[PDB]
Amino acid sequence: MRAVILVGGFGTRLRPLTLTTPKPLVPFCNKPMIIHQIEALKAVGVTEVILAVAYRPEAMKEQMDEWSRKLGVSFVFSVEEEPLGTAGPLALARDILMQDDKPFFVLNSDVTCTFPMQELLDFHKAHGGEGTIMVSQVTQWEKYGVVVYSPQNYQIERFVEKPSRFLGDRINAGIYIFNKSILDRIPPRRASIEKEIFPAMAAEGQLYAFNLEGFWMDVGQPKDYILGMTKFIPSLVHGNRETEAVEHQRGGRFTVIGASLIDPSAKIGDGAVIGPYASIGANCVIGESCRIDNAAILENSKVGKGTMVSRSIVGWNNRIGSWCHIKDISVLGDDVEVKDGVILIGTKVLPNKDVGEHRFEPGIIM
Amino acid sequence: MRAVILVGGFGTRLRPLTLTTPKPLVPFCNKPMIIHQIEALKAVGVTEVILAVAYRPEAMKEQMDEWSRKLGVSFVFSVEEEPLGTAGPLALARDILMQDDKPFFVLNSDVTCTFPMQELLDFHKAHGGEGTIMVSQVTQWEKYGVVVYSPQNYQIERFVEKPSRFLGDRINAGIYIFNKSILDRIPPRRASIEKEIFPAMAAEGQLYAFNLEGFWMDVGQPKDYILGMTKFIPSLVHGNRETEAVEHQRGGRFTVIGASLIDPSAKIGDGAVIGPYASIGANCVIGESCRIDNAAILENSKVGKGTMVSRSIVGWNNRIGSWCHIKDISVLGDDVEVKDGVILIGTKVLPNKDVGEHRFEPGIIM
Ligand SMILES: Nc1nc2c(ncn2[C@@H]2O[C@H](COP(=O)(O)OP(=O)(O)OP(=O)(O)O)[C@@H](O)[C@H]2O)c(=O)[nH]1
Ligand SMILES: Nc1nc2c(ncn2[C@@H]2O[C@H](COP(=O)(O)OP(=O)(O)OP(=O)(O)O)[C@@H](O)[C@H]2O)c(=O)[nH]1
Ligand SMILES: [Mg+2]
Ligand SMILES: [Mg+2]
Repeated sequence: MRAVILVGGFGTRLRPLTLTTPKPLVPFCNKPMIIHQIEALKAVGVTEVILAVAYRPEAMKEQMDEWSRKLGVSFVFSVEEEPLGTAGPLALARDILMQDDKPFFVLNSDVTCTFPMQELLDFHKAHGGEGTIMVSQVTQWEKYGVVVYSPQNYQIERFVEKPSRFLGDRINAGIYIFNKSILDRIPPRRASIEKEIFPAMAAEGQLYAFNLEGFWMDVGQPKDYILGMTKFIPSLVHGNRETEAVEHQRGGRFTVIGASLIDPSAKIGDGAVIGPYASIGANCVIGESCRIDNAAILENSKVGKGTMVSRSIVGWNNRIGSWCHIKDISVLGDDVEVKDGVILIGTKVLPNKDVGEHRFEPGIIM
Repeated sequence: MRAVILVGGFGTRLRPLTLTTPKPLVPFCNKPMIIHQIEALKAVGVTEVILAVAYRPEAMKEQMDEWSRKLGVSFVFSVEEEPLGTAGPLALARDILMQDDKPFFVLNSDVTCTFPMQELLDFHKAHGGEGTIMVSQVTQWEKYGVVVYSPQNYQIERFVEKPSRFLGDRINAGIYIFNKSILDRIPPRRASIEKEIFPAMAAEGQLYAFNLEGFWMDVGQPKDYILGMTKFIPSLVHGNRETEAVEHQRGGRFTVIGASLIDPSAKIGDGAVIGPYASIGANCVIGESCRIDNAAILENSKVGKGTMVSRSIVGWNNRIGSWCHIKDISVLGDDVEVKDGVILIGTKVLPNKDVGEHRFEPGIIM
């Protein structure tokens, strides 16, 4: 059995970070998102993964996906295309899917969860998609705006965008399983599985919902990125090698106030405070008395002594000043450098910039 | 004789347009900037041009520079590198320059002028650089911040940044001519010609200034892009095939208020008003009653009927609404689509966005 991961898309909401690498390859915790999904699929037993590459065709996806050497998994990489929407890549890859009898998985590269994939053995009871429209309970379904009306029969009546009445709380979770006959329904053109194929499947009564018991988060926005990190790190602390601690003696003496993820190659200064649900990338350097409250530090980033970055993301090769505060939901680009004493309250800095001025209001640094 | 054009750099000031293509390849009027410079160099008699390619090593610069088939000129493309500053590429290309007796040109991909290149035959009077630090008279030298003190002996005393006293009005013009011995001075590392090599040359007394009689503009910024286009189009109106008109009967019946540049393949509405110093790209479609006041329309961009874009730049594959107003200095990305009735007053929109809200103040749309 094989899977198909939608690895295209421009990453508009995660723009300051996706101007350098595609959205699937943006490191979540200490690994790319697609790597988490591929690890889950391999744990299931899927050996073949089909990547629908539109953004950065060969510059980034093919080169950086050397993980095929690891993980004992192989990627087809034969869905190179122009932008064909969410559903078009399946129409393009109908040939490589071979239209075999065995169903196939479909995933978005932006969803994080416990990945309960027992929907393979389960939900085979006469479904066009074996519980394909997997749904998660969110109390904020107004702003999410994609509500799935799943009854006890699991037959999807309709899809409602921003419904006024309390039709339901379940929302789409971005994980699907399809019988290959769906390849006949999808036309060879730009289309959206969410707004074209799925309403038709719901009308025909071949669309079935799957309830998600565990946590779920679509980490495709910086705020959702931070909150998904908070939800996810506690699950992964015992999974990996990264008292109230996860990595408490990596460099000198520093304090951890809960779950975190510090790479073995990262250097942490003396008296630093790596706070709860914080990620430190490889080869990263952290100053003496830094405070990484809820921040993600990516790759070869350097943070000076006394800096406090909280609920914020910093790019791959930053050089943060000494006594800075990067607060709120602030995202830094690939090679941003911040001078000492600069305060960034939820400001997004584009790659290859130098910041030397305080910004106390949310905004964008060109 | 051979030239070296510094085609690297991240294009930070032209960021909304340089997130898709490198700064040299950003179309100025109806051609890339580097193409204007290469045409001037070919008019000189220069056959070899060496491009210092750092940004987009092979994705854009090598593929898009198919102009080598045209123009009767050849480019070396042997300076692929990591970011080495403004002076380092010369050290890297020392080997391909062969250290021959003949001098060589140096140019930036951000400058537009009449290109007086008679500085080859002139200024040979015992100069390390034959009038290498070419200077132009600008009354706004304070904000430009690079003032060159050129006396009647043309020996550069010093370089002053934001001078309080009126030392001089001449500023750097970005065109240089060096004897190959300078390759010994430049170290094989990241350096800047403007802030490392040039002060040393001025102190040594081997730096000579060349005055620029004609117009000049560093068009690396959208405001400077628009103003330099205004300065430049009157020079090029008679040069190319694009009463008080330049292209007055291309599509239907429309009015031209002055100099402009309308590509032969562009269809220009019916009753539209293509204003003074306006550029319309190839395959572009213009609505019935548009007002292209001082705007540049790039490539396959479509503009609806009644839209008024003034002193603004639209991207390559835009789809502008019908009754919009894109005023002030506004820059649109590669694939921005604007809904009908939207007003953008000097707002920079990143590529692959959809604009549906009025923005009456300068800002950035992520
Ligand atoms: N292959 C491919 N996948 C896509 C495309 N557009 C979206 N996707 C997938 O859809 C999921 C989420 O969409 P993204 O493109 O990441 O998010 P976005 O950039 O805000 O754009 P949309 O969600 O499409 O409005 C991700 O799995 C994407 O990989 C596309 O044009 N081609
Ligand atoms: N090869 C190369 N050329 C550069 C580099 N940086 C600047 N240049 C050249 O210097 C000129 C103007 O600089 P740009 O980089 O375009 O402008 P910018 O992006 O605002 O950055 P700076 O002017 O360098 O501060 C252009 O000719 C560039 O090609 C570089 O790192 N490598
Ligand atoms: Mg998403
Ligand atoms: Mg410039």
